[PDB]
Amino acid sequence: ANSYIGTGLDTSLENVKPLPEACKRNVTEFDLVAYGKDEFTLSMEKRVMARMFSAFDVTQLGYLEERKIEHMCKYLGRVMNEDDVKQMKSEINAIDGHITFEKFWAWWCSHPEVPAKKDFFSMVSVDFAVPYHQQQLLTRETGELYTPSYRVLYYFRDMETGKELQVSPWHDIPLYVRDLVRTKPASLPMNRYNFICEIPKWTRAKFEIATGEPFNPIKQDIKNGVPRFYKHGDMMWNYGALPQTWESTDVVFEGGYVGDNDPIDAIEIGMTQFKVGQVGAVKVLGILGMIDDGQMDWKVICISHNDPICRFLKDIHDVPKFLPGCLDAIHEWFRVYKICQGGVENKFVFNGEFKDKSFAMKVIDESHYMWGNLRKINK
Amino acid sequence: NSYIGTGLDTSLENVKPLPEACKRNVTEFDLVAYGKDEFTLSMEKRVMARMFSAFDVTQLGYLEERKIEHMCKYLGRVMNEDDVKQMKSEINAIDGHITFEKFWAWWCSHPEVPAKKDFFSMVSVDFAVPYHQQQLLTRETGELYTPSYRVLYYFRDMETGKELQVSPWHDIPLYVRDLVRTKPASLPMNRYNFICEIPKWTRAKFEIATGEPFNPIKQDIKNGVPRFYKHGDMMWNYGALPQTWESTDVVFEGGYVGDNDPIDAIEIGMTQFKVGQVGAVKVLGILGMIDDGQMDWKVICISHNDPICRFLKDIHDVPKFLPGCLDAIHEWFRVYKICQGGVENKFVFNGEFKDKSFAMKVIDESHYMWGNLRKINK
Amino acid sequence: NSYIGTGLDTSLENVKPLPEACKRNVTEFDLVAYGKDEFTLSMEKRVMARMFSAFDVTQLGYLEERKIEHMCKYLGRVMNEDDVKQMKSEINAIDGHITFEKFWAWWCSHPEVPAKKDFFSMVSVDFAVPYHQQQLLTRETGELYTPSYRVLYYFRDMETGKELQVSPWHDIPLYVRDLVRTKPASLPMNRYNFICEIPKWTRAKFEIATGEPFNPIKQDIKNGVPRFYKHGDMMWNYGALPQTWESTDVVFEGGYVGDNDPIDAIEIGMTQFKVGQVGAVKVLGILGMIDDGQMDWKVICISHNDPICRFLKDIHDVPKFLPGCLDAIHEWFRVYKICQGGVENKFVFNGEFKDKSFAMKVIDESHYMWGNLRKINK
Amino acid sequence: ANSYIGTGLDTSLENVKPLPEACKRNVTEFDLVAYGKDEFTLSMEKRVMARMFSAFDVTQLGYLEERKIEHMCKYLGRVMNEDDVKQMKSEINAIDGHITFEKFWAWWCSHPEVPAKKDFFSMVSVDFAVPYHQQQLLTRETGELYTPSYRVLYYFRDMETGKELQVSPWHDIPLYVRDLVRTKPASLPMNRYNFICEIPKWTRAKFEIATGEPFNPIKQDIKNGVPRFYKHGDMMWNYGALPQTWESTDVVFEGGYVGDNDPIDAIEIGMTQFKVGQVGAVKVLGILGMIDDGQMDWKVICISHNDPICRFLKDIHDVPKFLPGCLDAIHEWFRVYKICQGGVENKFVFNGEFKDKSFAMKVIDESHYMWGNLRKINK
Ligand SMILES: CCCCn1cc[n+](CC(O)(P(=O)(O)O)P(=O)(O)O)c1
Ligand SMILES: CCCCn1cc[n+](CC(O)(P(=O)(O)O)P(=O)(O)O)c1
Ligand SMILES: CCCCn1cc[n+](CC(O)(P(=O)(O)O)P(=O)(O)O)c1
Ligand SMILES: CCCCn1cc[n+](CC(O)(P(=O)(O)O)P(=O)(O)O)c1
Ligand SMILES: [Mg+2]
Ligand SMILES: [Mg+2]
Ligand SMILES: [Mg+2]
Ligand SMILES: [Mg+2]
Repeated sequence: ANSYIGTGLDTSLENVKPLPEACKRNVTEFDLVAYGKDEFTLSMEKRVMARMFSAFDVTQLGYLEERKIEHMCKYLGRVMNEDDVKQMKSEINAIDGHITFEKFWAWWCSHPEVPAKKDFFSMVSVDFAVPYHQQQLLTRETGELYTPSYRVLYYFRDMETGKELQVSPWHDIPLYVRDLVRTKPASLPMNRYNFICEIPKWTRAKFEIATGEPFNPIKQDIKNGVPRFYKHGDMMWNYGALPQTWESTDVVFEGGYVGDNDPIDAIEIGMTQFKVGQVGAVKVLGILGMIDDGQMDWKVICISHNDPICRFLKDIHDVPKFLPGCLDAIHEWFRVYKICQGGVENKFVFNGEFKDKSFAMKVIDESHYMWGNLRKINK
Repeated sequence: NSYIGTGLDTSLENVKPLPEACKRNVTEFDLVAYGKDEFTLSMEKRVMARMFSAFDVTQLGYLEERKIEHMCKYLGRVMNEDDVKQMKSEINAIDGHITFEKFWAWWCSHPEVPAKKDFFSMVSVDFAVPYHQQQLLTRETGELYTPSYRVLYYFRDMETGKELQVSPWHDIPLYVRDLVRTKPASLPMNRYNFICEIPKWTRAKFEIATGEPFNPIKQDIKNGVPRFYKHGDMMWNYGALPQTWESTDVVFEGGYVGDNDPIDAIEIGMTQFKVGQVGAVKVLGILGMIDDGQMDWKVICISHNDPICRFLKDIHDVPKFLPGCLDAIHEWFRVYKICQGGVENKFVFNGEFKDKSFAMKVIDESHYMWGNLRKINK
Repeated sequence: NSYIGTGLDTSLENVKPLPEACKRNVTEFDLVAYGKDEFTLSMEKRVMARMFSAFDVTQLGYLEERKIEHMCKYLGRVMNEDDVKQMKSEINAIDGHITFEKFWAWWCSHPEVPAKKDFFSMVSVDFAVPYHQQQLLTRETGELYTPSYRVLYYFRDMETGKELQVSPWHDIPLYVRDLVRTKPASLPMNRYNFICEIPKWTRAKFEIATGEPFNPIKQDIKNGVPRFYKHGDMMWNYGALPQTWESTDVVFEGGYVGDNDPIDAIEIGMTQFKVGQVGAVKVLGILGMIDDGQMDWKVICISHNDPICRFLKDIHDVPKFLPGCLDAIHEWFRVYKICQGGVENKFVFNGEFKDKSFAMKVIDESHYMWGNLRKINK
Repeated sequence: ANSYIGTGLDTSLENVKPLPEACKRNVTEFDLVAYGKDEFTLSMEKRVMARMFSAFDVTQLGYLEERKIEHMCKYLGRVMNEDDVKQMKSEINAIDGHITFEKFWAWWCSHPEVPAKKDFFSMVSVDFAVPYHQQQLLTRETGELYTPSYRVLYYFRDMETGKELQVSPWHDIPLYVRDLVRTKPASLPMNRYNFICEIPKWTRAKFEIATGEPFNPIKQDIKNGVPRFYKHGDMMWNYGALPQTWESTDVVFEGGYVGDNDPIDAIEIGMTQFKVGQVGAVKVLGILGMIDDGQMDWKVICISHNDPICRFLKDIHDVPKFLPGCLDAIHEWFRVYKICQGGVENKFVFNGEFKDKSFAMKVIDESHYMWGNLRKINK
């Protein structure tokens, strides 16, 4: 389809006579039609109309029957109704039934058709919709910061009723951000999750999802009325959890390591700091399996979908390409952050390698699968 | 911040600042957070004493076992009955009144449970909204540059895996909405779906076949020959917003009737879409062109995936990042017919590109119109 | 634009608009540029006639062979002597006066030379500024976390290929300048070189050895043990601006003396530099911290290679794109000593980050100071 | 160097006794020093000071000579002068000359040295600078647009003297944008050129560098007083030339194709439109060899250094990755833009493949080499 215009059916390439308006200027007829002046029109359509007439006349005799002429006009985009068929057979003068191209072409060019009437619109849909009222997540701070009263609460504002409910950011904020109708490539896999930030980039004060309290707010880590802070240094990336997940203790991971009874941890390596309790969509890129006291303490490595570089980061191997030093720094921070308190370096499975996204994603599901049961056992 | 607080209501004055701070001339806050040391049992105590005084508003010198209770809950303690009775028993305050020293001494002797914390609040707002996320698909069929070429649309159930054919126009949603929206409440909603009919840098005409079933995208062929913009190539992705209809039974700015088509949008981003390709866009503005005496709106939107989409908030940021773009879109639409013996096209609002709010509103009425067109014909 | 113009001075009124335009109800401009046709010999003529009338200010009805000359040059013609005499001869206007018709007729008969256009104006401003672009290099030597580890700097002649060792501090330029600046005159110059001493996410101390020859970068080792920020890790690239010196023989805002070091800059971009790594930055602001009673400025700059550098114009755009950043830089500098039994550091201008202009000025005086320090010691 | 602190010289790994403060907490001494509290200090330095004393005492006897003690203190960063050497030998009580570590350490810890005096600063440079006055390029429009008077002129404003001169954008604007001292990787090759835009993105009006006129301004293409415009459509990318280049006719390229007597053409595929005559730095990515009337008419494919994606575009193969459709569109535009006027498709060498950057760059040099001679032959 780069030489000459065709029929759109099945034919040979050899015997079709190339528009005489093309051979003359030695330019294919495709180039002539698309990029030439409009003089390769009515006279140009003629030959493309003659070759298509030859394409329905397979028993190449020199004419079609009033039955073929019919679909061909359906083929060429024309809305042939009964009131226009008889008109056709009436106009077309062939008392024997046979119609020659010359006769057909002349008739065609003399009846663009009746565009009037009522221009029809097919309403055929598959009507697939949902009642679900999109909810707006809201986060309100209350209490005084760096004291046992400060909390971060979560709410849904019905974007239809405008009514508000308090939710658990752990149970009610979707782990998977899905789209009713996904328009991104079929070929490109789904990688969009919600991330709840607990410890903001560049800070060292401890906060956590209160798994004990109702609606699981975000509270600060406070022992005997004094707030707690990481002493090794500040968290240099947003650090929080992926909601709707649970590292169950009743379970064994990568050898003989039990979960830590916590929602899975995530580290957001983007350049933008989140506020305590802030939720945002992330892209999972890998996972670091650390052991926290014989417990399997993973760390999902994700990047905010809103980061300048998220698009160039496909898997865990590109992080060193665009964010050199990041992983080794992330590794090292976690490996040694307890030593300043008089503990010892933490250990890792997989020889501390940052396992890729597919590995990370499976881990996330299992974590999600366990949260699901915890929902039913406790209900 | 100066000194550890109780989180309640008091006077700044007489609070005696930890002696380990004054000594060092550092605030208590600085000390606690940035000092490499662990607040000694003796330093917690003073902080704990001051907490007890904040619960003792009537400054009596003790609390009633009911307050010691709230206070213990304040400080994070899981106080059940077997715990409450336990405390009341250890303290042995026959009159009900508990003094700090007695409290402290009890507390320092009972760091409580470790595993009984197995308790996990399950209270949720059980918003069970299951459904089957569908995956849009598109298959080419027929031969290109011929009356047979079509572009079909389907939904793949991302659960059952079953596939059904749909209409790009009636079935692909106009508003890309999230079951739970996590983007800030302050940031208004701006994510619509766009159906590319004619690709950036191309001039071959295509279109959502409103008359055919399922409305595939077919090519513009008249008398067996495909049609092409002769003026030049579209320089941006040109398509439509699904689920919208500019009705003819209606009049828009200037007493101009609609053109019986889904509304047109132009996508200014750098990446070229492929014929029939769908994607999420941000609506920026709108240009009112008069096509054959009818109202032919043109939404100006950018793909949410463009390196600059984020830096474009309304129609006035286009010339800051894409200078020459708006001018060029207008001029191309103002003269693309003259090369075929036609005249300059006219526009409403003196050819200025109205802002996104105005744009969105028009898209809405266009969506409402579509919706009605469904009722009438069903 | 309405109708083809002469590029000179006339009245809009009586100009008779090409008949081929009026016919079509399209401007002449629209027609000429967007009409697919070639302006017929007959259409050029009217345009050419109107040009001749614009040279005929005294509206006489002819021009003198000296004007026909300029006019021919206006219209792009290369009119030399063998050409001038040729024209005067063809026209044969014995009295010197040439009428349009005669002119046109001559013109249409002499499209002139084709290859004689071999003439190429070579007139330049011969600004022959040859030199040897050097390529900075850096070689590690010695063992890391020991008194031997150094980082040396060299220039590779990008012509002769010869390599000489240099001082990162005296030889790497402070201002990255272009022999010929092509960035708009309106956009002021903001490109300085930065020498990373301590990498983003690291806490091991390094420093440009001002006392040693060539000033390599050496590690901070006291009594055989390397030194480390105990407070936390630097969270941004921390280094210095070469060719600057905060002199002690000077007093800055608040009667604070300099600290006898090259000025410090912090690089807020996402990418971590490697120890001793140099790069171009954009200066955004400046933070006056008092270090040991001396003035310890800290330039806030971003690598010119950061995805957001372009969207950061002054110190107030930092919180829009890197929210929490300025706050955090200040707090880290305000307390990094307390963890070692020290006190909060103080700042000038009430700890606000002054803007780039203020910053640049300080860097200048710092550059001037350095320059003087070269004279005194040489 | 991840276990324990070393001497920085040459020794064995086995016999060195690991700090007793380390074995106790089972944390390497490297982790102890860097991430532990400061109690692993004076007592910690002691052993690292004892092992380094053992490193200078190669004939392991139990002491050094007043000559070794000397360089070691030079090694440990101390500025040992004569007035501090005698002090040393005077303090250190060893009338025999031999000095035991215990004696050395005790002396050390009792004399941090004389930081007073005059803190010295090495001024040793290689002083390599240039007199050249950075010039500011300026472009002034004059004349009336779409008439034979409009021109775009170029000027240099001395950024020292503030004096201004008129220049040729063809001869005087550097082809190579070089940096006096290049700080970008040695490993990463130089790819920075100046590009002069003649035809702005999204327009169809013709403009060109007047190779005939003095100072070679930018003028519009005007034949018989009417301006000329591409009739095939608008230029959809900024189209112009690379200054300081010349496709010589006295030369043959890729077979039997002669240059076109023009400064080499470049196509800027960035998302931002340049103004007529606007100059800017670009990154060369490839080259398309088109034949314009038997002449070798190249087209350099470059991207503005200021484009959001320039950094992710390394060579010609990534253009389809990030800017899909671009090259085929660029190819096609050029292949057929003359047909609307009644000409025929243009041909290409290399089977129309877009040759990579290294190929493109060599072509650019040759082009630059030819411009250079044209400078001398004509001078
Ligand atoms: C049973 C005694 C353990 C209580 N405890 C207090 C603080 N930490 C550290 C953590 O809580 P973990 O590393 O998750 O154990 P974090 O997440 O580092 O703040 C442990
Ligand atoms: C008489 C000359 C009209 C020829 N013709 C054929 C197709 N169109 C293009 C449109 O269908 P219309 O110009 O608006 O009707 P669209 O808005 O470009 O999709 C015009
Ligand atoms: C008495 C405790 C001081 C110990 N000490 C050793 C090194 N420094 C860090 C500095 O050298 P300084 O604190 O400014 O002199 P810099 O500004 O961080 O490079 C401090
Ligand atoms: C000798 C007769 C040729 C004169 N002529 C006028 C216009 N063109 C086209 C170009 O000038 P070319 O393709 O460079 O030859 P352009 O760069 O397409 O505008 C040719
Ligand atoms: Mg804890
Ligand atoms: Mg029409
Ligand atoms: Mg100090
Ligand atoms: Mg020409």
